[PDB]
Amino acid sequence: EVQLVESGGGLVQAGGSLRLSCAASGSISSRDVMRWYRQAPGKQRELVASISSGGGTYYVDSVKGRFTISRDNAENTLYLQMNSLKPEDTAVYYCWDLGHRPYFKDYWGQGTQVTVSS
Amino acid sequence: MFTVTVPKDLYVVEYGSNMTIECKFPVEKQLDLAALIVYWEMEDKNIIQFVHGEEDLKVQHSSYRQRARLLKDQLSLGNAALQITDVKLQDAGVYRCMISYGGADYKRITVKVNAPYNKINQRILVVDPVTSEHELTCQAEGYPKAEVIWTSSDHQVLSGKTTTTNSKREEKLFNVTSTLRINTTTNEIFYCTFRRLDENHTAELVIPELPLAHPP
Ligand SMILES: [Mg+2]
Repeated sequence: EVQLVESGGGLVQAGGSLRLSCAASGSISSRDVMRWYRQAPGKQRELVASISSGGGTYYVDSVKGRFTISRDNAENTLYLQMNSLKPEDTAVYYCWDLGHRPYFKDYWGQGTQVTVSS
Repeated sequence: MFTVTVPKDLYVVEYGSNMTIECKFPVEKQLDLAALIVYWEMEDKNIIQFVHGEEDLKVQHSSYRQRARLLKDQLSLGNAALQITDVKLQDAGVYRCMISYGGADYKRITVKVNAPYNKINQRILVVDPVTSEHELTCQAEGYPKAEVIWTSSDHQVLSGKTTTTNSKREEKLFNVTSTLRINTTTNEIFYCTFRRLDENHTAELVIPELPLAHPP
């Protein structure tokens, strides 16, 4: 079993920037794939960014060139660098992890609110 | 729940065949290829690691190199079918497919490998042209162990000497040899039957003319 604790959310104005952090404690691994999802209010949860064990990345079209997902395996930390924030970036951001070590399972954070003022 | 289905959890596969083993997962509309993750493992070996619509070959165990493929056309119809070419006894074991697509589940599949003595090499040597004594030899490889029954053309049982060794050409496979020493004439027929212990494969041996190119 694994815990994900997201942090860094808050109030930023459009064109601004911030780093989200997710601290992963428990049965983690550099072989686990990790992700950032977000849910705008009464919209559907969407995939933002994805990082494989091999450090290979996918980004949803609306954040390509603005957001960067990276991992620090030593510190069990996942990062999202968000540049050139837009009001539609406003959402709860959730950290996500696909565990394989004990069993095959995915884990969710509780999320961190990002608010982009115009 | 998002649940991975397996239409069968047990495959009996013939040595040297190709097998396709299936994991079924729900797919409603066009699939987010990006979101989809498929792993296939046998025990501690990684076979297929499909992430961000591509395979990571760098992580695949060497014993599955060039012989394992995920059928990507099937992925659209909710099908994670693993095909393995040229199946050997080392491919026997428990397979796990693991899928993440709006949730995450795995299923176990047992593969058994059947290795019959269906291929028989034969050799007929004259021992002494005078007595007309010949040495008939059949050999085949398979698993498990086999006895060899020698029969005359009238299907009477004759006594041969069998030798069982571990195959050198492969692994876990037995190499079985039986020779019959008998006084016989040109065009007489003998049969050797490989009968696995714990199916019956028969070869026909026809006595040829005495060779005229022979030393004293
Ligand atoms: Mg989905």
